[PDB]
Amino acid sequence: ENGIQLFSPTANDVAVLSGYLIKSSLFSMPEGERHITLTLENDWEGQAEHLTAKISTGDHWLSLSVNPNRTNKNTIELELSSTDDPISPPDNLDGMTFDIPVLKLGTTQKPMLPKITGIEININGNRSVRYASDGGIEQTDTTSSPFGQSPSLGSGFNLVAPEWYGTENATLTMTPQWVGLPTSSFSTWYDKYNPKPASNGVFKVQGYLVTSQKRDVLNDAKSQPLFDGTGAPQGQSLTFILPAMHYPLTDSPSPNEWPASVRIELAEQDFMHAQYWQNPTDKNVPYTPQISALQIQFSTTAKPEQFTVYPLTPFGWANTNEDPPSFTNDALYLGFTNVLPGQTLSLYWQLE
Amino acid sequence: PVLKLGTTQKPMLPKITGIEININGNRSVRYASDGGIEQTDTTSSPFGQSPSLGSGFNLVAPEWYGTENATLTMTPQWVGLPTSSFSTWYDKYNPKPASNGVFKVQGYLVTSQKRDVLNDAKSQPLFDGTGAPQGQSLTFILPAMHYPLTDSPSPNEWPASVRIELAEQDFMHAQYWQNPTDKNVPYTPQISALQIQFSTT
Repeated sequence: ENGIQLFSPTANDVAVLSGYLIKSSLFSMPEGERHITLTLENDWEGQAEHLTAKISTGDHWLSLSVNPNRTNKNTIELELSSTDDPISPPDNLDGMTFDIPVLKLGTTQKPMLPKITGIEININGNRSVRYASDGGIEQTDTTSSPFGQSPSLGSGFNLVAPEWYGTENATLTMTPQWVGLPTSSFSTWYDKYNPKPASNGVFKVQGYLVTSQKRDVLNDAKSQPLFDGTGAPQGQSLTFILPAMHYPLTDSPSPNEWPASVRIELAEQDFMHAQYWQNPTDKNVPYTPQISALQIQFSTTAKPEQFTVYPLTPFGWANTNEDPPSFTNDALYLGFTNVLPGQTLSLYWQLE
Repeated sequence: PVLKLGTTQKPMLPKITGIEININGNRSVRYASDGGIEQTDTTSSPFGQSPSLGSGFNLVAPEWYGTENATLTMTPQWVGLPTSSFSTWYDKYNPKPASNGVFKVQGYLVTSQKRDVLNDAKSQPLFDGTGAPQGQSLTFILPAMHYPLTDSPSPNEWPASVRIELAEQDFMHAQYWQNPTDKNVPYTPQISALQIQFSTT
């Protein structure tokens, strides 16, 4: 009611942030520990603590813990914990409304950041993975038998996740927590079976991309060993590379109903359940694969057409490939709502 | 919640500097084995009907979340134990399990990211005594558990859970099935109730 002195300090003096607004569809990131790596065009030397990175989640600005190491001098690493709110496209978040989430990154009183040119995505966590074997649908966080109680060649399970849809040339990593493994080598355990399975690792798996039209072979038809080691078998991770997966998202819990899914199958040698039933004497009980949990890690790289960068201005963002206006003088802004172009703006100032 | 404490017409209380918390009772503990979810106040088989190495169950409780360096105590009420030592009962099994207590357990903190080993990877004996086996309590120390609270009955869906697993020696169900003669039926761990006690500072 008393008015305000022009260009005078107030209680809400917000420092001007200079940076970029990144708009990408790969920032869905439902839950888990989330890592985002940004590749800048030029080597940038600056303080890590001076940065300010926030992600849009509905109507909230969630902060990101910047990596203080700042190694390689050319990338920025942002982390999100599993406790954090799931990331959602912004909706009336300080004015902007976008169909996919945005990343706001900028700094102040220091050399500016170069334009962002590459985005890398890494997630670990199985809490949003649809997993189901031939027997049915089982939770990846509970006990399950991935290959059934009597596995044979071609038996296996299927997986799908909303994050994988829309990506290309991605990487998927799986680590199963085995339970009830023999205390000795499988060759020692399967001593009397013919042929005797020496050199633990003969159990191989294959990855398939299953659609309603056809099946495709992943990892160039190579097979990976489930177990390794000369002594007792040791569980090891499994890695697959997915092709361009551009399919609509569904909500069916079973991955089979999805238009595309990832299927893992036994490849070379069975655990000899048929042999044991053939001659059930002088042999140990054949090992039935049992899993208590299955850890899932996902990684992908953003293509140039999957993200957009906007330069930052004190009250908005400029268009792409446009240099933001430079600050040389103090500026005052006025806004009018219900006026039309070509009309006359008539104002009265009361000043001293 | 707040605590109101005071007195009158007497010397005043000094300022409170430390709080210790102790609860006993399993009526608010989510307990589930590999087979499924069972009530801790009813009959259950903690390690299933055919236990092996690594088999076990999981537990969680809202009181444990938000604490740090806490203490958890469990006392299972065993049923159908042999009237003699397990060495006597498992006389013909090779190797013969002398010195009852070879059945050991391990505690894990299970999250969606990884598993962590509790009690510095030590193992505790389920039973003790030279005669008939005697049930004994099990103690674990938990790390800083700062996770949000959920409502799912199954402890697996929770962000963090406490998992107990068999460590050293099985009850020899595989040996019995391989040569089922001149041997007694192997003991299947059965529990009528499981008492739970919690402590923290």
